[PDB]
Amino acid sequence: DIVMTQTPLSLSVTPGQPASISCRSSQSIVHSDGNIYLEWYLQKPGQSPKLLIYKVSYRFSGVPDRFSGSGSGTDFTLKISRVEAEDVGVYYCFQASHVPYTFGQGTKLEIKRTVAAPSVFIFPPSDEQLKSGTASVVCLLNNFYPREAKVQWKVDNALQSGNSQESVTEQDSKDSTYSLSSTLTLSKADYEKHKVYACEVTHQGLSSPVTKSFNRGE
Amino acid sequence: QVQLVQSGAEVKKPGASVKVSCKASGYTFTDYYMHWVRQAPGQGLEWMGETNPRNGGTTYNEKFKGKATMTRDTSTSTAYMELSSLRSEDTAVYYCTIGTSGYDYFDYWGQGTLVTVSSASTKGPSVFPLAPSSKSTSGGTAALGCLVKDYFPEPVTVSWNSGALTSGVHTFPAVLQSSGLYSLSSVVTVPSSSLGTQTYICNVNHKPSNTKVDKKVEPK
Repeated sequence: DIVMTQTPLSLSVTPGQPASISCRSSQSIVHSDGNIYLEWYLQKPGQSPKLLIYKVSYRFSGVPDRFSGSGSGTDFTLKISRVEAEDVGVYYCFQASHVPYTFGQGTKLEIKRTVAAPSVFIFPPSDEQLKSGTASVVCLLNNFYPREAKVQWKVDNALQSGNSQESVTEQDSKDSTYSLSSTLTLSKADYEKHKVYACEVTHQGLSSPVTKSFNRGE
Repeated sequence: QVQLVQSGAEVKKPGASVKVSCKASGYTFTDYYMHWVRQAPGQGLEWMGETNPRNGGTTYNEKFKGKATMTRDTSTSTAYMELSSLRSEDTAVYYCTIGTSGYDYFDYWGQGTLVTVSSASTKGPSVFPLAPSSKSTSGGTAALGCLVKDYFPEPVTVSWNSGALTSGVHTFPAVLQSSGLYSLSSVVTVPSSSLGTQTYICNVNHKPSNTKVDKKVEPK
């Protein structure tokens, strides 16, 4: 089969700056009709891929003028003249010149932006969950940059370990930020034994850690 | 408007079979070949094969012969992809896609169907509100959400107000608990001034367990 090798595997670009992604084929990709069916797709998390470029250099309808493609023989290049926030995602090259059709491994494009401190919110367990014998406390870190952020859970000021899970979003297509959700899960009995539930956040945008807390019952 | 609407997420035990559908509209179904693409962790995007909608003729990627069976029903404009002798490695998102130019540069894609192959028990989630309060406000804005707890396998989808509320929504990637159950949260930032006049409902779907919940999130 024809192997499509993409370079680089990932890149981080400030908006307004150029980006260049290379796609190398293991064999030539000239179809019987003389055309090279080399495509470039963009895929965002949880979405289907979207066509950007077809037949090496043709810009698909609705695709910004900022995107262009070139190439011959075994080396193909996608160029973004000036990167924008909406360009975030994974870029794939694809050949449809010879069966079986094959894709590149993908190139992740990340966007650089200014430091943004998170907005921190805390949610006590719902009455509905408490009725089921469990208590989940949620700490939300909204729209921050860079992605690196540290959450620490404290119960009556005692640092917790092994009772929480967190996940970070993909980078936002509009503002280039990230958000993070952390859940502290206790049994209802353990939850009722303590008063103060706190989420302590460390981030580059903060000069000292931010503590968001509540008193159980209040 | 060309549309490719795929069937919902499925969960199957090893050794079983699954038949994913792709309903086409907005174009003459017999005009274009229907292609199937797999997106599996590690393996990336792979073209599985194509179906000629007129005669049901098929060309498979050799890697998928004996695994995939592609068919079509012209009377309902529906293409099908059947996976046999399911194994863990078959866990992937399956896409149907077409090239409306009549050439194989794919311009329209289905939303994808996640097929999970597991012997673990299917579990529907509990949906709990994350009520807006003085602990979830920030300079005139209020954050609120839904906690979608303890489900298996993926995926859970969340919309707000039947898709009418999209601005300021963050639906987080699911976390895998030690128990082997997933959990996820979906949040939205809204004006704190209108908490008394606007209604916020999270629409949670977990197709493998037939879970379909519309949870109204009440202010505290």
